[PDB]
Amino acid sequence: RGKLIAVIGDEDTVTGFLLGGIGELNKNRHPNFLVVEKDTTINEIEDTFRQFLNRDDIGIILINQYIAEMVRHALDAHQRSIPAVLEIPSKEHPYDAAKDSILRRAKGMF
Amino acid sequence: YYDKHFTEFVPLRTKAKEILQEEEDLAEIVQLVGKASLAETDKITLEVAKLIKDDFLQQNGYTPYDRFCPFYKTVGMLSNMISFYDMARRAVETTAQSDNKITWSIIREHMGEILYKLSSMKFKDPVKDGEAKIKADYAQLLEDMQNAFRSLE
Amino acid sequence: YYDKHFTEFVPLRTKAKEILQEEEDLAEIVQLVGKASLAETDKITLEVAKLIKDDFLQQNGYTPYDRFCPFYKTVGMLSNMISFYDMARRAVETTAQSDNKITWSIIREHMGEILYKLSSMKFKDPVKDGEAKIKADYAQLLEDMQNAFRSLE
Amino acid sequence: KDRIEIFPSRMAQTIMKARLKGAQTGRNLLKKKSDALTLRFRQILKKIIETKMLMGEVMREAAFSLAEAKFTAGDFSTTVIQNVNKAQVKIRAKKDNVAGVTLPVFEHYHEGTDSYELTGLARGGEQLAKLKRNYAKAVELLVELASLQTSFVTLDEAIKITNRRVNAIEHVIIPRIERTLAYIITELDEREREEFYRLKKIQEKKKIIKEKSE
Amino acid sequence: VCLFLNLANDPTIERIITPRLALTTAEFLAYQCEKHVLVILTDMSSYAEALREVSAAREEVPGRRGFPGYMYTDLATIYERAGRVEGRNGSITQIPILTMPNDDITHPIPDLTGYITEGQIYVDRQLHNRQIYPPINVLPSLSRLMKSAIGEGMTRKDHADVSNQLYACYAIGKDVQAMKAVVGEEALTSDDLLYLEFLQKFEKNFITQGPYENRTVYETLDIGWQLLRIFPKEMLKRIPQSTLSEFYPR
Repeated sequence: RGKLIAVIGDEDTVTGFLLGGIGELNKNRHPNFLVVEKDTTINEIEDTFRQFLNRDDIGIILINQYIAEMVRHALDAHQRSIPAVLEIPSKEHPYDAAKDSILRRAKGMF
Repeated sequence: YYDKHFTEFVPLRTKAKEILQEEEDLAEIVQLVGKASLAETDKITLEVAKLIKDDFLQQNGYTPYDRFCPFYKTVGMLSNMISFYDMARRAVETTAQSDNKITWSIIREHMGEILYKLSSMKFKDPVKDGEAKIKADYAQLLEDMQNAFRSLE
Repeated sequence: YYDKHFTEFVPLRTKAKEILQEEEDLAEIVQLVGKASLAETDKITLEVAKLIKDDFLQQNGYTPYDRFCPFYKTVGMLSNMISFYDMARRAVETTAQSDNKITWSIIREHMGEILYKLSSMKFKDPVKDGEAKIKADYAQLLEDMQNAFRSLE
Repeated sequence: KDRIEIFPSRMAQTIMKARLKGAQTGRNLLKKKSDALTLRFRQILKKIIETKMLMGEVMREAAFSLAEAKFTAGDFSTTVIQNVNKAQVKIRAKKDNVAGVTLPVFEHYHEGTDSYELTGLARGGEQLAKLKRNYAKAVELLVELASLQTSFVTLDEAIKITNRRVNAIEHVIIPRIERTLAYIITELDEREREEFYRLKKIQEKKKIIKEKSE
Repeated sequence: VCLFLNLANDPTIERIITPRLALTTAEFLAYQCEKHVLVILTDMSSYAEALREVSAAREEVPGRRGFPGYMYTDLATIYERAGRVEGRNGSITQIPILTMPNDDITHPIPDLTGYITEGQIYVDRQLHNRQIYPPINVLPSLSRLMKSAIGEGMTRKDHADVSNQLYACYAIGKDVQAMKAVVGEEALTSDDLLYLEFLQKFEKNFITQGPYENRTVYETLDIGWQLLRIFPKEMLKRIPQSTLSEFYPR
């Protein structure tokens, strides 16, 4: 009931989660996700990210690492707890490790 | 003297002193941790101790009701407040580690009018009102509290 | 006396004392907090107060320029320091609630040359450079600051 | 600054000694709060390190499973993306009372609304069903992952704030109380001396007067 | 019992000889009549005040905090007239009792006394306000001669071991109780709960006694073991295994 999980990612990533049972339409028919294609620009991703932060029903947002790099300033600029953002490897991009917020917060971790 | 005439004062006196001292020690940490973690009994001690400090140990000596409080009334007031303490402590500790856990917040919502009556006991006004009635009125508060916890449990 | 000959001196004296007192009120708590909870308006007080302390309140009496400080110079350079305070404080007060707040780090980088010039104002040597040069120099720095704010805000 | 600036007195000694005891007790109680937060943080650090690694491996399997579903079905992604209405999984907020500080955590909530039933493309239902399960597992891990991360960030701020307060007591407030108390003690002994001097001279003057009378 | 009463309204000089008469009797009884004498000197602080008055009567200039410069030797003169002597079976012990002015152990009266005595019992206030009798706080107390007082042939084999383990358990229980106030009951582990249970039952059963219950040393140790058997053997780190095997069970 409480919170939804929003997803900003590529075609396969979003599709997988939607099948995972997560994600739905709001009463205004808005979707809590964005499919990011090669023709998707920076303003669309950034504006979408911000709006999810401006919605009280969302909270956890799942983003592909390569996307986080495109709009990185927006993910470090906002430091709160509702918008917990997890960065995940895309189907083809490799496993994440560098520039991870947590590996940076903790100076005792790989 | 106390055991000859009253028999109740000595044990009420002991418990009253324990509560006031316990409150001072709890107050020292609450000022530091903000009640982040308290046992249900500890929350009762703090709130009953405030009941005592404000509605038993505090009095306006220039009012008809508190110019002089006769001893039978002083012990009457203390008897009910401690009786509440023991019943509130039993309820939360008896139902602890179970399903229908009782807490102080639940007690206040369930029998809030009991705390109103307890805080009003200073106003029974001796001499204007009779000794026999004031004792009977305090007995009524005890009976109401006892039934309130029975229905809560 | 001051009203007859200067007028500007008295409100400048008051503002300077308020800044120094506010800085002391802050230092007491900042040592404990670590400059974490400071508002942008408070950082301006802290840094301008430093400006006043290091450049205005102290002087090296064994130099050709601080061996004597004619009064007109003291009030002249104070006027600029307070004028900076008011312009910096207004700059943030009118923008903190907008879509871009002029924090200390923005004004510091934009006007870094002004902050150095303000500190150099003591090095005027009144014996070599007389009243006319000192007043013209102070007036020019005030104009330079006013133009910097117009381009900043 | 260097002292609390209370005028030397026996009253000041009593207040300063009680103030010192209070500061020392607070230091120890806050140190215990810090130690409790540090253990949970370190336990939470290990939990997050175990999670993030697993997340990678789970996505590797899920991505392959997706390719398998794609192989059989062809282009099911278009139908899934367009035909969206209700979620089966939702997240509930919970509070973690780790110490005096309370940290926000997420908890997985299986709301239960049925997911879309898809056998339309090559009827690849078994691959889609395994794919749902693979991502379902991913979702639960990610929820825990975030929740651990949020509680962790709040605790790390809590540790730095608590340790900073403890350090100030030790390096600023107590040293200052101890300097004040030592100042008070010294000045009080100085007052005792001048009283001694005057009383001694009074006794000697009395003896001198007595000698004159003889 | 030989009882000497010097009342508050009695001559203040008589208050000075009173402890001298008590010790004079103790010396006669102990050393000449071959018996053991326990001497209890109550309210030495009132003695010290009477001594200051005598100094003023002599027109002596007061010393530290108003007391005579010879208060040190005067207290030693009384205190040290005790102990065992070679060749005789008698002895004198003392339990001076002193009120701390303003509850400050630094005050010359308890300071000059303690500086020349062997340990302290130390009665607290918090234990009294909590309605515990006796209100004696075991953590700040010390008896430097306990090592010789107890042991096989004097009390029981396990005396020293029970004392050391109980002290550590009480000190730890207080430490856990302080933790509980910060983290709560649910944040405690099983070992911490055992220390909390010990603390509550230690004060209620072992320390709390009542004025008319006479507990001999052997019952006191047995009560100690009842508290120690709360813990499994592995947590009783200060008791050797040989002692545990004999006394711990049952």
